[PDB]
Amino acid sequence: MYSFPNSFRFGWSQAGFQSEMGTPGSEDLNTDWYKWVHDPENMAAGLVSGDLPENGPGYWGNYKTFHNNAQKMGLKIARLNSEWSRQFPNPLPRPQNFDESKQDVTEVEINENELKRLDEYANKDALNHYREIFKDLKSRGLYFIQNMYHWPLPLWLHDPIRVRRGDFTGPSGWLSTRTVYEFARFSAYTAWKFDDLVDEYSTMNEPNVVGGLGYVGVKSGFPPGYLSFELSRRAMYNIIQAHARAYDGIKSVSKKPVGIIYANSSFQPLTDKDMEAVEMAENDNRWWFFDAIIRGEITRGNEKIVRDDLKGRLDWIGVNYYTRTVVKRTGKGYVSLGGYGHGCERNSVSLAGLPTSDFGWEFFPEGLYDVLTKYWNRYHLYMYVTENGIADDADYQRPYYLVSHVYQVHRAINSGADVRGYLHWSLADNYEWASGFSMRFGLLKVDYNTKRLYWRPSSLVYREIATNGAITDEIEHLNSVPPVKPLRH
Amino acid sequence: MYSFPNSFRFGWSQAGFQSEMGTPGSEDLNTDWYKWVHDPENMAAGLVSGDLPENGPGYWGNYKTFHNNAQKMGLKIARLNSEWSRQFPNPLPRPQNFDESKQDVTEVEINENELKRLDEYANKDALNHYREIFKDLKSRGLYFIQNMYHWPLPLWLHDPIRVRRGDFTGPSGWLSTRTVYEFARFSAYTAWKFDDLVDEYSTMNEPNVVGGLGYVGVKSGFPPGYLSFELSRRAMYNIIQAHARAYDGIKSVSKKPVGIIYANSSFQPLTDKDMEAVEMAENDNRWWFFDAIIRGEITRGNEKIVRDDLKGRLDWIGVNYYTRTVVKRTGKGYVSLGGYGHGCERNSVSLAGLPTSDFGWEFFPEGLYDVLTKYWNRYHLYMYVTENGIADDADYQRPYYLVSHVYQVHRAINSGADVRGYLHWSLADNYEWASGFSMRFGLLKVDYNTKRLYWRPSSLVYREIATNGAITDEIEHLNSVPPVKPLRH
Amino acid sequence: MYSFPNSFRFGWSQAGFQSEMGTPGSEDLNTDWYKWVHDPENMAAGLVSGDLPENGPGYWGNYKTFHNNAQKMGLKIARLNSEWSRQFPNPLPRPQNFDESKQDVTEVEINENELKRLDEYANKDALNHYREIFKDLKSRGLYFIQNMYHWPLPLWLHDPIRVRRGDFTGPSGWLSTRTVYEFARFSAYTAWKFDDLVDEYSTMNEPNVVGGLGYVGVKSGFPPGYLSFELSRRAMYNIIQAHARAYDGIKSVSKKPVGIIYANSSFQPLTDKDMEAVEMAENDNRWWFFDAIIRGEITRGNEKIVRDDLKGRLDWIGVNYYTRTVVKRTGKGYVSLGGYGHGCERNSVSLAGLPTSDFGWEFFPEGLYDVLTKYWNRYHLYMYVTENGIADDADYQRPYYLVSHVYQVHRAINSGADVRGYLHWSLADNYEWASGFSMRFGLLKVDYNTKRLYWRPSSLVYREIATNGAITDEIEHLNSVPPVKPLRH
Amino acid sequence: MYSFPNSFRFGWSQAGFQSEMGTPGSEDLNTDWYKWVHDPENMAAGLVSGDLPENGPGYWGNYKTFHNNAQKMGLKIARLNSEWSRQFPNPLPRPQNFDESKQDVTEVEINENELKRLDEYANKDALNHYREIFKDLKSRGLYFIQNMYHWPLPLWLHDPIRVRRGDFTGPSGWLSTRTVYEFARFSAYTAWKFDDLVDEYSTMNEPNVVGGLGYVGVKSGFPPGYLSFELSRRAMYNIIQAHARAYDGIKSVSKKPVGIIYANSSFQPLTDKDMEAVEMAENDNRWWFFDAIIRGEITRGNEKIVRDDLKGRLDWIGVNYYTRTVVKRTGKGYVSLGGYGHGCERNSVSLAGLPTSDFGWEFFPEGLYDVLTKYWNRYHLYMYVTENGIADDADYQRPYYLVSHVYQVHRAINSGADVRGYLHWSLADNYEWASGFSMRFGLLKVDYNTKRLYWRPSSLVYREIATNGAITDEIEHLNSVPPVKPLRH
Repeated sequence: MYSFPNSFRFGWSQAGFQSEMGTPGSEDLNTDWYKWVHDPENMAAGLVSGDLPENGPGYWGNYKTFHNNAQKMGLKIARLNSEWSRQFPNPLPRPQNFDESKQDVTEVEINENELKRLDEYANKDALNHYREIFKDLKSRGLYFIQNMYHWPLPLWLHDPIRVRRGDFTGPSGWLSTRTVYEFARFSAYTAWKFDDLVDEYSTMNEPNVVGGLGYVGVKSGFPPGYLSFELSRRAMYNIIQAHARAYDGIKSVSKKPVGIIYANSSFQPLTDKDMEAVEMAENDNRWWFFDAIIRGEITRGNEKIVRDDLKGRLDWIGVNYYTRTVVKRTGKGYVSLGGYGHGCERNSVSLAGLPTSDFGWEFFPEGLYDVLTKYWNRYHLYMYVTENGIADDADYQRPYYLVSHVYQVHRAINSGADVRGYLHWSLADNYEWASGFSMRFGLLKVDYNTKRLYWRPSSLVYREIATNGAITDEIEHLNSVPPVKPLRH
Repeated sequence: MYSFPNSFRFGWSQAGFQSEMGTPGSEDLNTDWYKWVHDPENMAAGLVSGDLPENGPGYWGNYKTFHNNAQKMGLKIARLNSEWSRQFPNPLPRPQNFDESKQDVTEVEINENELKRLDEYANKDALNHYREIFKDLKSRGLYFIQNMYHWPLPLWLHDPIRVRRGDFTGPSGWLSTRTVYEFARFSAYTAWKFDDLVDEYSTMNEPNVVGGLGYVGVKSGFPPGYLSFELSRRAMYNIIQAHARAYDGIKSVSKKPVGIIYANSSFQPLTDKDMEAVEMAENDNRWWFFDAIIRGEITRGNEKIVRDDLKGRLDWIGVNYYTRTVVKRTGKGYVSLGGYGHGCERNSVSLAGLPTSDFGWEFFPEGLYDVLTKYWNRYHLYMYVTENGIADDADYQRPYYLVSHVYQVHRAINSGADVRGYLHWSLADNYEWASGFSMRFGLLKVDYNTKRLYWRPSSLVYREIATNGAITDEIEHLNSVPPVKPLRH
Repeated sequence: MYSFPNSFRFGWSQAGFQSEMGTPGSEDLNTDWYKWVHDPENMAAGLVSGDLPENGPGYWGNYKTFHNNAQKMGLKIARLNSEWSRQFPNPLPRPQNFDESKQDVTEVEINENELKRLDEYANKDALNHYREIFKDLKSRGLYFIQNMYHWPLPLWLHDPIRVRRGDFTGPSGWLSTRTVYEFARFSAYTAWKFDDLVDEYSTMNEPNVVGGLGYVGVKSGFPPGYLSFELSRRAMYNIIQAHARAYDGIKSVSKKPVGIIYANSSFQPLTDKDMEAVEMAENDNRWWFFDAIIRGEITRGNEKIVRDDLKGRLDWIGVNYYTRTVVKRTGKGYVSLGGYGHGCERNSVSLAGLPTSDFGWEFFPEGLYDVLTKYWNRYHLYMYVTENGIADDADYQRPYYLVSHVYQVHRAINSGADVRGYLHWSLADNYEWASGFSMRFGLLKVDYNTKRLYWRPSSLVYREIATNGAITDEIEHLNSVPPVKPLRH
Repeated sequence: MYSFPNSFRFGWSQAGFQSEMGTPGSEDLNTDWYKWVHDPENMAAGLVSGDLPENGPGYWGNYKTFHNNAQKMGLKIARLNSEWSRQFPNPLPRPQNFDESKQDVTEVEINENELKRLDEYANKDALNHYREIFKDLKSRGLYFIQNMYHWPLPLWLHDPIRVRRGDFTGPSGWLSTRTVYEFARFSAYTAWKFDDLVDEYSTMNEPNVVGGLGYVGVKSGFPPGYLSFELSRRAMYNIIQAHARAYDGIKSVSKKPVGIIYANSSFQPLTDKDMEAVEMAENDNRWWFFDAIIRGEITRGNEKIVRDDLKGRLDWIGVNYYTRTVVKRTGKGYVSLGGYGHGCERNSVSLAGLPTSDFGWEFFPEGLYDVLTKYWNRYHLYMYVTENGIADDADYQRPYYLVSHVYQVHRAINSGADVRGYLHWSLADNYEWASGFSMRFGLLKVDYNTKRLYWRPSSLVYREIATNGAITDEIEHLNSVPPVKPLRH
């Protein structure tokens, strides 16, 4: 049988922007993302689906129903985030004792007096409502991982349209150290007010996707959608500093563990002679970032420095895994291959013959074992599988996907990796950014009209796993690939 | 919400030949079906799959595991049958006072003395084992419907190969009134020995398929596989008498309800101008048979008669429903159309765009409401949905199929139809006659190697229904058609 | 480039029963096949499609249109057959000096006097019409291969329904040596009257399918449809004698070449360790038959004899190839595998990923090279590819199928095999026996309403090949597998 | 039968950038498009396929082979374009007495002296080579339509990367009246040097796609890929002036007809109550542009004006049609619907059940009739179907697509529309802009390795049409929808 450690917890992850809106009074118009998906030109260009967040699941108002269902499903841990924009919707006076021309931000002064003054600008209603949501979460015995940032930035810090047009004279988001500075303070502020409810903290969610899709993969429809290798590096550099500064800010107010959540992929060799391509890919997509916030090894400009203000700023690693990424060696570097991992046809099969989701992502459980063990053997920091799921409205593949990946986590634990939990990507369907509501990742189906929640069969399977703290014998057969004969090719 | 009457029971149906064998010591070689699927010529011709019953689920030895799982699933009723061949594997002496040339069998003398003498020929081991299986079933609080016949006939009463070759000088099964005579006695015998364990009786299962596929739809690979419209009528005539005589035999020993289980289909009009074709189909496939055993109206030779010995021989009706049958008025009468109901492509879509099972059967829940109400408004006899299910190894459609048809039963009850239960076709996969083991109808998947049982997600859904005696709000969304976009076309 | 020998001819094959009827006055009701496809029970059982020959292409009346199109397509050879039933629709007096109980038919006396008397029973109208059709064929410069038999037998020699019912007291077709006797005389008669128009003769078409599907593969819907391994052997034994006797009969009246047309398949090993299974399959499906009519080695009863009256009765071999047959070694024998060759899903892909036709036959050109070379290396008799084609109404695969197989014939010639021609299976769509008109093999599409013919693109491709006597550079790319991405899976 | 007017010509269209390169010495690196598809960031973002023009069909060196094949196919007309960049690869001195700040360009002085001086900057080698290509075209009796511009702009007039980055201080292509000015001169220059070879002129190809995809549909990967409704209008305004000025320039040197080629779509109503949506779409996508260059009615800034310098600048209309565009009325205006026309899944079926191409475009022949008649009834200017084709490497649908649309042209002529020719989009496969070489529109398949050309079956069908100047009876059946059952869904 496949039983998990006694302290191991099964739960779910969720994002504010993707799930909060939907109920009357929940509208939040002050984020770059909100403006971004409402933009006429982005819609016309098809960069965004046309669906609007205002028509979401309504977690902001129906959180009790969400939590109650999670409880009935036997979940014991949850990771959510606070929307910076709801806390500080209005512009903060330009901070002094700060030079924006300075490339590095080695420290941000945070003390009670600063927090007290910052508190005067905060939206108490939003702050109080969050406390209510989290109190309900905790009163139900659920372990709580508080994440500080999940993509949207308050508009007074980033006007995505301005930047998309090539105008860099306004709020430029992660392109400005002003954002780094304010994020550190913001993180400290939240921890200062919610520490009594939080068990573990996370500074941000998938920072690599933010800078990657925002400035390079512009067809993905992510803000500011300005194509530039150089600005992408600047964004990633600043987000790395932001993390470190946020880590110190939180630690000034709390003793709780502080980690980060990253977007992962299992790099697989097309051929047995592509092993070196894998390592290269792992360095460019994984190691460089973590060696920076753990080893303090970073590269600003064209020199390989080691910043002490960055070294050791991490207590745990949040692993977000969905599928693999096949690569091939090409003289100089390497290349990712279409028809595998994230680059497949929707509701079809990959070049390898494995079923793909409604999003066109290939079914590849083993990849999760690879990533977990890889992270463990390199840094030996404990971790949580903070995200794992599948866009599958019909629920044809989710049962197999759920059981298979949970099994891989079990396998990684037996190899010695310290994995303390598994959080399925979402309890209920939500807003899939540029893709809209059509991509449904929930264990619970959402009727966007009534906002009513339904239990997909896989949620009943998950209840068995959470409830028994193991993959029971009766559902072991689901640790396999969804049969492709009955599915679309 | 969709709640069922307090006395309403949810369970499953199962056949001896399809599920019993598989464990050591369970072999039963004395049936026409056993010889039929082992026949070299039938295999060569592809009339039978090649799979053998001896390699089945092993219910004969693992019944306790079956029953325990049904209990855990919240099931409260079960319908099984005893294999005539196991009870009387050896030839019984030709009955005296019996004229096989006589066309009608208006009565069979059954009294304790006859039963006592019959008992001397019975296989006590098989009889005792059945009692153990049924005692275990009852000790678990499950209501029990005892069916007397489910297709296989003991070899001493029918050599299928002989008949298939055109030789009618040997045991000819339902072509001989000798079979009718012995069946009545057999039924009385079983009721005489198991009445203390039985709640309700059924004489036979799908007699229409036996005579229909056996003598007309010969490509189906059913014994004796001899093509003849005339012999098909003779077979159906005798099976009708057998039912009536078996009904009287059982009633001589019991006061319990005695019904019959029939293979049904919902006849749908291709066009709004095919209404008359539907009625014609219903008369030729349904009404003629039941008007015979209920109204006593039958037609022998070419004369329309009314036999008093046939009138009123039925207490309840067992409805076996899987899909619809579309018909059109044509040159002469009417015609069934391929590309609909049972005549579709496997793992595809029908001409109407509805998903088809691994068996090529079209998804059509409404048809069940049609059949139930049709039966009710004509005879007003209470009934059980004795069979409903789908060949779906992957379990992609079963969740939708299960909830949708259960909903239709609820809808029929609200129309006033007296339906007392729903028995899903099989708890676990089994031997699908000429098709072999490839067609898996179970809520539980069977590993034919280890004989181990696994819970498909739909069995977890069924547990919710059985346990709550209703389609709970959380799974209501399953009362819909399986999305076809992700499925094969 | 791929050019063929100067004397090599490109043309087509066609059958009387499949193409003749369709025009007024062409009805031929005196064959076992005609009665067979009109039989009410066969239709009800689904053994036959329900389509009727009377509604065919109408070659009997529109032959000139057929021939003219073949001419425009550059074809220079044609193989057709005369329908025995049209010549002798009425029963002939039983032979005086013939003992039907005798197992062997080592000789049939044929002399001018016999022919003169036989001629008195012949239908001169049918005979004269055939002469007109063939004269038109020859006047157009087309080489002519005259085939004597293509399945249907006159009713006075075979009542298929009687036999199907197990009654062997009437005309039993190939189960009677009377049929063998009459066939020899018939063949001699036709050669005696058409020798001036014929270039080369063929005794029969696919005798192996006749005996194989008629008495073993009964689900195929071929007469008499009586399942019996033993009677299948008797049928094949008699058909073998019939061939030999027909060969001698023709040779008594002609000096022209006399061969036979056989149904072939390329036996492929599932694994590299199934080589012995291939040889076994080749012996049971090919060699046994030809070693009989060439080497005179046959097996009657259970002894391996060598009949001198059978030895050397063959001048050339007609190869009918459509697809492969994958086999695996099992126990002491072997087994054909579904999902390959003829046993695939319609309009899909095989287990090997190769596209399948409207008939469910797998695309496998190489198999033709295998069969041609196999035959050559064993007997060294020259041959014609008398049949090759595909059921493809849309014409999506025919272009690739045509060019690919023609290429394989070129490849076999370069290996040294003496192949003198390629006859595509049919100029125009026709009646596919039990399958009806739905399976369209024509280069020309037939509108069964108007009987009008249309040129599918592949017929334009074929014109290039015939016209240039080679696969021109411009169409070489068609020597490949039809792309499967755009096709159905 | 469907015969065309005696003067009606069948041929093909082709673009320089898409077909010229491929042979050694044919490289043209001086265009915005060349730089655009070689850009590292565009490749990384996936805006461009990664395929490079340098690896094309090689028309620049193999034109004789192209022309010879067109001749063999019976084609009698061809429309090609000269690449501005090849003629004037180097920067021309700024125009004195020209004010770039001026919004309108009502006239450009063109006289022999100006042309003489311009000629000194021209690349004689390229000019001479073009003359050779065109002389070969004419010596084969092919009617010749000379198009002046087909998207790529010389780099000294447009640096797409600069603009994409938001920098508008450099060569801005159609955003600068300098480009308009130079285009008029360029057009006059070419006509001045090639008039003896030209039969009819076209100023530009699909100007609407240039401005539309270049500044609005940025996900299409077209230069400069800068999202801006406003700059899109400016670009279209300038391109409209450019046309008018080019028309006058050419007319100063020639008496030949001068038209324009536009990208068309047939706007279809989703419902019978969406008729007004169609008209609105037609105004926004068609009428506004043509009323400008024909009626002189244009709107600069926001002022609706009527410029006499624009009025009457058109002799004929080039219709480029591929598929429909379904629209629905929506309160204010209207909306195009995905799942129809250009917005479908690749190698699938549309929401209407019609087959889609390798490019995801829906099969809709009728739309061509709609567009032709619409244009005729409004302006009564004769036209040519300058483009019609399908991305179909396998050639499964092209035969039906070709015959069906040609039939629609015949139908439009019988309605009274003056259509003088049909030019299938490309003789051979070529570079599909941002999509690369994967989208193959050719009647002839190109092996990009050997640069060898192959005849797809549809080219044989086209030869029948061109050769007979009509859809012959034998191929009439192709005037239908490609069967979807065998195709992918």
